[PDB]
Amino acid sequence: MMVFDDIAKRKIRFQTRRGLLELDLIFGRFMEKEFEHLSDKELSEFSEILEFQDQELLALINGHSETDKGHLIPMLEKIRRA
Repeated sequence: MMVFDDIAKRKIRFQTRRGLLELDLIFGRFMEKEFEHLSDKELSEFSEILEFQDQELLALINGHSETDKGHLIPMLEKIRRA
């Protein structure tokens, strides 16, 4: 229901990081670039995309996995961007 607090902050990260170095690097700037602009509301979506694993995420961008949510369609564009 559109939530976000000091927790979401650590959450965003606590969620990221996995068995993907490159993916671990991306987040570094990706977030600092996105998460920085990503407003509380937006941060809500990030969790939706982040929810996915590192592999899936990467593959996703590559066009491997799929997304059963149109709320990420946009987030992917922006996110995938950074």
